[PDB]
Amino acid sequence: TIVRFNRPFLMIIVDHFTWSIFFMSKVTNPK
Amino acid sequence: DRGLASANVDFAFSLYKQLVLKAPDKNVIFSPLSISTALAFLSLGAHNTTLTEILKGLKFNLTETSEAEIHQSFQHLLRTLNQSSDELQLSMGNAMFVKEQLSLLDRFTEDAKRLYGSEAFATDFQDSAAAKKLINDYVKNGTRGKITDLIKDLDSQTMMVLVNYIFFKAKFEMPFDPQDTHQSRFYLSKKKYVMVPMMSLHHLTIPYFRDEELSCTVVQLNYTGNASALFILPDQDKMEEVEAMLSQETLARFFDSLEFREIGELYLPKFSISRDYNLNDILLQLGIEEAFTSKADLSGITGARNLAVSQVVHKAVLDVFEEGTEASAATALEVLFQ
Ligand SMILES: C[C@H]1c2cccc(O)c2C(=O)C2=C(O)[C@]3(O)C(=O)C(C(N)=O)=C(O)[C@@H](N(C)C)[C@@H]3[C@@H](O)[C@@H]21
Repeated sequence: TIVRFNRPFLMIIVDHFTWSIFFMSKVTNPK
Repeated sequence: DRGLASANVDFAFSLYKQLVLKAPDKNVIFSPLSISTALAFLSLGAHNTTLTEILKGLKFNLTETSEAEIHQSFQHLLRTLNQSSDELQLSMGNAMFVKEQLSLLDRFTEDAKRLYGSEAFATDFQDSAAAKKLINDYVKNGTRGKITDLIKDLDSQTMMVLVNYIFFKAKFEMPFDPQDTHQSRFYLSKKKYVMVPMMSLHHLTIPYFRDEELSCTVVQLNYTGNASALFILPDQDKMEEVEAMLSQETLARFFDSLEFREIGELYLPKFSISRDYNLNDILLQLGIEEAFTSKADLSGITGARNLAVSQVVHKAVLDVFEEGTEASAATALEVLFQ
């Protein structure tokens, strides 16, 4: 299986201890 | 507290949808937790409709949790989110910057310190450059240099600014080897592509979920046993479709549906992005309206209905590299006299 983040994607940084979303992002252009 | 947790996740998705609406094709980075915390701090001084509008806008249900329990929940959360290990640094702070002669109620300043960790810094807003430096330096210190000009313009008649910052720096449990980073295509769309530094890992076992109904693939890269990055990769031309399905329910389903899977190759760009926002229009859309008008009741701050919100600003940065991730954000609520 290959997972290739070569197109727009979401990244969500979370903490399980508190069930918190620290940061949410959509990357449409990483350049 | 599962109640705080659910409200904060719901608020995150509501904010995300409206931030995308500003510019649906642009990069997005924000800290929903920073904005929730800053507005909860403001609510400590709010009464009556101003108060209920803030708490309901933050997605709290006042029939299941009182104002006091909400603040107690933020106090607990904040104490947990200041921690340091070799793998993870996290800091969050709150502050108020106040015209020196403005009389503040002792209850408010006591509660702000006890519950939100907020000191009060005397600020001469009529010396706008000095006031902006004081605030921006506080955010620069708290974010270890990563957010430096949160406040650009600041009304010389400002009475108070409430500020939250968050700082996060972590190592991946499975770091990428820089030797395996190479320039590779990134498709901005089916027909537009550029070359970016593309990190890669080989033969790794991580939590994985293919959502065929939503045409997306989900993987989780851990930093520690509690902190992780959930990545959602829509199939080509399905980003808007996936965005349309986002919610607390959908995110929980993604997490519950993850299973460890052997991955032949994972490719992820090395990138650093930054955005800044004025949140007035969004907060009004979310029902937080009286705080911005002459009907505002912030009399828990001063003992009179003599303050209202003028501007809400947010700035956030996200840096992803082979060893880990750094992300920071700050929120300022600027307050005028009335
Ligand atoms: C960190 C949690 C989280 C954070 C922010 C927003 C969220 O919606 C969540 C979750 O929904 C979580 C889950 O549902 C779990 O699946 C979940 O329910 C769960 C649990 N009940 O302890 C888990 O430990 C996780 N599962 C085994 C993969 C996962 C949680 O990690 C996340």
